[PDB]
Amino acid sequence: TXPGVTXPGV
Repeated sequence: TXPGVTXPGV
C-alpha cells in the first residue's frame, strides 16, 4: 500500500 500501509497498486 501507500507507500506505506504502493497504491494499491503501483
